[PDB]
Amino acid sequence: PQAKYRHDYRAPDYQITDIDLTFDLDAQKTVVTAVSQAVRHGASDAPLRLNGEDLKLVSVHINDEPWTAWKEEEGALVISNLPERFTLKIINEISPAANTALEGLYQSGDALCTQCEAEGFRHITYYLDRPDVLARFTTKIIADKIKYPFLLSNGNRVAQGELENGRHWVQWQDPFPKPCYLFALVAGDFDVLRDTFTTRSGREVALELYVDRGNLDRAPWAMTSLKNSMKWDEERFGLEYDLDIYMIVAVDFFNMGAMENKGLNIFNSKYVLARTDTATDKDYLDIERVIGHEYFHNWTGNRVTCRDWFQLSLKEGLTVFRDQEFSSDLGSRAVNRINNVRTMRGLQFAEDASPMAHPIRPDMVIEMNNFYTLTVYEKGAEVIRMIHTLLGEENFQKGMQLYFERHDGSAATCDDFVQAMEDASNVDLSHFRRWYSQSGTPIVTVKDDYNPETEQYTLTISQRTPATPDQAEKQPLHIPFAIELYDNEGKVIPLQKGGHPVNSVLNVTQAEQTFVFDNVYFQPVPALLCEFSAPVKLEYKWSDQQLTFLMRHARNDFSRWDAAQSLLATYIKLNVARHQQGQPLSLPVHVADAFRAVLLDEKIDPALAAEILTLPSVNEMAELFDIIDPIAIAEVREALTRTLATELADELLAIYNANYQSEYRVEHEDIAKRTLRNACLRFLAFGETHLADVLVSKQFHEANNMTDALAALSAAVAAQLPCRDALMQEYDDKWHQNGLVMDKWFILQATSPAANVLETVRGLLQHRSFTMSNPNRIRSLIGAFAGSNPAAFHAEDGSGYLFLVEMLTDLNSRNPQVASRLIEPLIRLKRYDAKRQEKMRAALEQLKGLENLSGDLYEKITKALA
Ligand SMILES: NCC[C@H](N)C(=O)O
Ligand code: NA
Ligand code: NA
Ligand SMILES: [Zn+2]
Repeated sequence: PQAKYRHDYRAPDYQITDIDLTFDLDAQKTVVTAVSQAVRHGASDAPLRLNGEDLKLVSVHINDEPWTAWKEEEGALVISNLPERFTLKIINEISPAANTALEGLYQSGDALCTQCEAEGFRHITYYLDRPDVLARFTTKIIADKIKYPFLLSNGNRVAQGELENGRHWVQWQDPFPKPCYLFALVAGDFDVLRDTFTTRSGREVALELYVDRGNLDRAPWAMTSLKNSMKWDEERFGLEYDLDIYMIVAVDFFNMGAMENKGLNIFNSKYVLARTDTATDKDYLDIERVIGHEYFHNWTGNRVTCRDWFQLSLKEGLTVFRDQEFSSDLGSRAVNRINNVRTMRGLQFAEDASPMAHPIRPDMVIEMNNFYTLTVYEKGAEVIRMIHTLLGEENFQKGMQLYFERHDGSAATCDDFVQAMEDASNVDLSHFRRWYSQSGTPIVTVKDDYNPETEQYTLTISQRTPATPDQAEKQPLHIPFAIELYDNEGKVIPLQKGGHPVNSVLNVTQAEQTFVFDNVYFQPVPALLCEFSAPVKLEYKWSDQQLTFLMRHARNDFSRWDAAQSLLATYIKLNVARHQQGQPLSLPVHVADAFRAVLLDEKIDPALAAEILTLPSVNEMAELFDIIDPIAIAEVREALTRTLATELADELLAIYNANYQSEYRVEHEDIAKRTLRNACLRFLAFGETHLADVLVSKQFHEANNMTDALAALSAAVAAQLPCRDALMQEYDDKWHQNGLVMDKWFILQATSPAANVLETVRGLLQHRSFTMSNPNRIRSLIGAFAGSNPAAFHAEDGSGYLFLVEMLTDLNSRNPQVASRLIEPLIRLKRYDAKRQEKMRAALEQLKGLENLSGDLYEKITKALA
């Protein structure tokens, strides 16, 4: 498989301006006719090269003339001797039912649907499958009426007919030119929830949400979230929907979460269907986030698209930032920021220190589906958020307006977006552009000094980014470094220098730089990198007391949580080194007191308390260490949880009882009380056994929603309580026929701390609700074991690696995209001790010798073995 390079981008030799598609649909053999109006921009002797994969060509005509000047090659139809303008007509066959990879046109249960991003359209017909080619589509679909009474494609329904033999057809027309990755087609039988939204200028938009028959009762929340998304985009960005219908289809067999096809989003039903007894608060909030994200793509993705795939972050960073601002405006900003930062420090940082590290705008790519990554998305969004921090809201919105003004209707690059922000705001972003082309996480070291004679505080800040596997050369970045200085009463000390106020967002642009502040009338406690104002690691020598003081006084809730994380980091590292020497947990009394203070503070927002009482996950704990000891980390997390359960037992039970709510509401204050209550329950599960067992079975049996029941069932598994098997068996008996609900149970099984967890997980491959043909089930059972049970996955006898090797041997042929999500834990081998490295290397050598090794796995395995 061959690498492609961003520096090789060239404008295409041919454009397509319009395409008329006819699908004669059938699950075994679908016939596709594609009539394209084309224009040659390059030399008369450059042929038209169309991408195509697994297509059976039936005919080629140019202006209606059967064409003899063509040939098929590896992945392409190359057509010569073309005039300057012509109609290309292609007829080809494909086979949806054989498509197990779920790319192109495939079968989802009884429905047919598509996935074309990034490069799936070439699995449907020969085309210029690249996002700088934009064309007006019209799509005519012909199918069996009893099996496919709904026939959907992008845009408006412009024609319909009946035929003999029980067939019918529908034609669709989408007036906006689109690159073909945004093409969609859905055929099948659905219940439809219909509603309307009226934009602020008075366009009425029909909203339609297609779900499997019998599922209409799980649809209103997605519909509500959609209207909330459309309203928010109007109020915050000034953006209205641009068409008359908005369709969403929920399908069960989907690889990528959800997809922004113009006017016809396709969603994994995991991000549509919610009922209070099947879905948790976190499901509700993810449904809202993903409905928003795909809706926000309508502008940042669809009206302005990507010139080439290396520009994926242009739409993803910007749309993730938009879905974050959305969730944050509607819910708790601090809680959102906190969870986004946990993802950054615990999952994205690890990727940026792995063999797959890449800049948010990659330079080289073998399989473009490997690059739907935490880096492109989440670090991409941190990059957009730093532009926001540097510009302020008003300038940022002006940049947005300029970007759409210059680029509405075409494919753009990241550099174009930066340039629009720079021109509209007058803030210079040429050094800042380096965040697009450099990978790895910067490390920012802060030293400080307080001068009592001059009342001056001096920060000496330095940065460097260690080399990564992909780039030997690294340079300083333009790092926005926000600070606050606190006096002894907890009040903010005004930042100033030489009689002039100073912006508290410092511009750290050099390897090393000093900043001096005047009129600092008391020795300050600093809050550093506030609101995680750049995605960097902070190295600063805090005292425990500086941290507990920030916990008590910092102005922003994010800083309070974050001071608590640095407080815990020190003791997490101490206790991991202790675990390696055979020693028990050691924690000073004053740290346990700081969390007691949080439990009993009556003014603190419960949402904030809940987050401070949620320990760093094993993945965030892993980023504290050069070499990861996954067993020590897991046992330490447990023991820390037992220690605080013991020390704070009375406080925990009291706060748990005070936050009891008899009504269930999907409302931010209620969610917050419920999160705090279940964070308490989790500790209680780890205290005295008998009481634990009682609290937990009791919550499980009395819960009136899946949030409270799952938190119980989950604490029973984690703490291996006596009632565990009985509760687990009840959930199976009640929920087995429901895949989305069972996913939560597979997750608990996969991440259990029980000694025989691998054995159970292997037995679950045979379970009535598991199947290898469904990505959601594969991820819930196998991916959760490999990626979320690191203690068991990295068992010393290497049984975890062998297991993943068997599964990936199946998946490499069945569904390479899912194979490639699942291999990720094995490609981190260099973070582990020599003996685990050697087995992981052996497992990767084994996969490397597979017969038809997919490009997706090939790219990752060779970077890992390098
Ligand atoms: N655009 C690809 C699909 C992905 N889940 C997204 O919404 O960005
Ligand atoms: Na808010
Ligand atoms: Na100092
Ligand atoms: Zn997206």
